[PDB]
Amino acid sequence: FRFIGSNNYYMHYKSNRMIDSVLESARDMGIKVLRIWGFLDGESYCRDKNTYMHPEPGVFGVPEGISNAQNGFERLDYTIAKAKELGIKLIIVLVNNWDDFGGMNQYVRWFGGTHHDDFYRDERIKEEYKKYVSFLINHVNVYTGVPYREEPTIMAWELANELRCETDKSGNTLVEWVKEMSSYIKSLDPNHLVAVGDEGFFSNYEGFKPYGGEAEWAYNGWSGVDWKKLLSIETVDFGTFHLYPSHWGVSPENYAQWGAKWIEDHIKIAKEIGKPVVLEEYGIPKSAPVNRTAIYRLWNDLVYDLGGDGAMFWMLAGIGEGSDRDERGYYPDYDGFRIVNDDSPEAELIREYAKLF
Repeated sequence: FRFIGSNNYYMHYKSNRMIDSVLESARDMGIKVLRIWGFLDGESYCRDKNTYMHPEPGVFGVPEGISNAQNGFERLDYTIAKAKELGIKLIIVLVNNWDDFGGMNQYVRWFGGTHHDDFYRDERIKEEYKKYVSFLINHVNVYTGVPYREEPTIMAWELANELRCETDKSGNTLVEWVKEMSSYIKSLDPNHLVAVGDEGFFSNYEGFKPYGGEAEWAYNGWSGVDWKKLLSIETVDFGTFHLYPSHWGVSPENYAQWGAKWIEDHIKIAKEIGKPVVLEEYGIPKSAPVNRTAIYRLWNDLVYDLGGDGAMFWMLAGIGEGSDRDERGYYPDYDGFRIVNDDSPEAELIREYAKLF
């Protein structure tokens, strides 16, 4: 099973019309897998979307006494039930490295810590994360009757979006946390694949250096991620990596070739370990002084020809509503990476590649 996929982060709090638009767009484009957020941590983040999943420790869903709110598990249930109908598989990510939708820092605030990376080390935090993941994995979808643990529309659980641990550049803190949490998830759910959800950084591997000497920090262990060690964990089934040369310090004239080397290096390493590998986010800013579609073509050709298992662009959006609606009625392109099901050369390329994978 090899695929073209995409990402969408608003499938757990937007309306039925907007969720149906994304999933129908995915089906129309041939996109087989969508990677979505399965978290909304913190009372202020929940209140901002009027949608609740984990507003305080041990509170899963809407707090007693709050009326007129959405329950993010109900919205995720709708998304799963619609994906099931439309034939789209989902990867569901269980916490954010970043502060959007609360993330690890929200857990650290609840438990009175003093650094983001306390999320990996404080046993009271680790316990709360497991309590949340167990609630979610066991949740019975109100539209299907099937608990997420048994739902084949979910392709994989992912531990943490773009996890980093800059305070331990040995990589050991993350190896230990990933071992613990991936084994924990396998103990709850022996049916589903588990992956980390990290960006794929290396930690000074002999013979692996960046194209052009740019973004050496992604190759030299600065973020505390040792991708090869994470992929060798028994309870991790496939490798994940992300690709954003414009964020990482690469020059525009080197975006294509830096990304090409990055893909080649990840596929070579995962093939030696013997596990599948997915490029599960990639993006070039719409305004880059290079041909974005031609870079995307290059990168998708490399994944396809080298035997990578999937390539998923960040990100797919559909129709918008209310304050998230642009000049064409779509959810806006806030970050410069949005693709929609239109006549753009990027949309045309994705449709073309979805026919090949």
